[PDB]
Amino acid sequence: ENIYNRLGEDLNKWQALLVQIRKARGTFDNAETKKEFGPVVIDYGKVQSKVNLKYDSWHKEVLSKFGQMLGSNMTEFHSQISKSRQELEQHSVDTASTSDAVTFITYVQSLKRKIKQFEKQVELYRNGQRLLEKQRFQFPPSWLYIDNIEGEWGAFNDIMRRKDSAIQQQVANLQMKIVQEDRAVESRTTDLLTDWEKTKPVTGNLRPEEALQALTIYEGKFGRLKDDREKCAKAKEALELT
Amino acid sequence: MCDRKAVIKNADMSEEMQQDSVECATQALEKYNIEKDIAAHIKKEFDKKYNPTWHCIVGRNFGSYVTHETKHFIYFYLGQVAILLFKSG
Amino acid sequence: MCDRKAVIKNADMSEEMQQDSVECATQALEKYNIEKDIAAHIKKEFDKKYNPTWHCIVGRNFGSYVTHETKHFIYFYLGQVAILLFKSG
Repeated sequence: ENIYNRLGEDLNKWQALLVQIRKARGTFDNAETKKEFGPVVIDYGKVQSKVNLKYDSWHKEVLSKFGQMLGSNMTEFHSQISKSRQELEQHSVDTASTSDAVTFITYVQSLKRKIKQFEKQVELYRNGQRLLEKQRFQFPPSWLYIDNIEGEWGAFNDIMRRKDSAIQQQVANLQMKIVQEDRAVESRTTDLLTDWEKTKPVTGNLRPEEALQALTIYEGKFGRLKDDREKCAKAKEALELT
Repeated sequence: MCDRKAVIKNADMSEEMQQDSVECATQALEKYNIEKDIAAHIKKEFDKKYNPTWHCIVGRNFGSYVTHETKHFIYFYLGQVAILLFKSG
Repeated sequence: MCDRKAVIKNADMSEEMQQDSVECATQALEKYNIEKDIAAHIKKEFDKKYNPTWHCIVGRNFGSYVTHETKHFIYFYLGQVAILLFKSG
């Protein structure tokens, strides 16, 4: 508990621990059992074997911890592949719900870094798990083996970059769609400006309640126009190519 | 029982179906001595189990490159036997 | 050109594409030294010519039991190298 708390969560540090304990055991290696000094004889081998077994048990139990976060990276793998299948099948150049599309498009860029992140984790992992077999692990089927998953991650990355990039390039149609959409938004904005100038009920002769209802209708359609303008602007900045 | 560790080598499938593969292939290797027969038993069992269609190879020296259905592929080792099982069809 | 006389063990497909498989496998063997690469090359070539989804197996010792669509199956030997090419997808 003490050493684990001091280490905390650090995989590379953990690999350093393992190489350190391995080299410590190796340096401990000896054959003599009794260092006689002068006429004085001392047992040396009994405690030698005992502490060697202590090292072995300690090193083994230390190894035992890592499998759990290995399961973590496993779940990361799974969550990636099972869901990325659906997500690649999802979007298309058409489907003027492009906003959501470009939303996910922005999403996938946000993922790219994490990809590299996960990738290097896998690299660290693919090193530590190697120790696992030369530390003689009983890899229980329970967990995926090598590319058992891996291969699947490589497949994942390649499939993402094959099609997502392409569909990102075919966006000029979406670009001009956004262009005409915002143009219609500006036209409706000018129309609503003119309607507001016409509709000014500022005169006191009008009944407060009826003109209130008319202003409520105006405000409903005005909030609708505001929603249109803000959604067009946010789609523009999310797509950010236009 | 001869404890032949099953090295689920490469895979696009769930963990339960891979362990079912390991168990079924261990059973086949205990039951038959012919690689063609091992592959036949494994393929027939999985055809009965997860609905067609699979392709299974059992052997010592073979290299492969195919297309399978997603979540429906495994390749592993039992003892000195490499076993590939992928679904495409 | 090393006359590795192709001996055909099984075939459910036309003589023209039989010869096509023999020629493509000979080209792959002359070009590649890894069985997996030979299988990938033959699979890719047959994906290009006779359309996916093909599946190719190259090896010296393997047992196979697969389902294939009609008119798209071959299993033959070039020297000691057995090659099983069948369509499934």
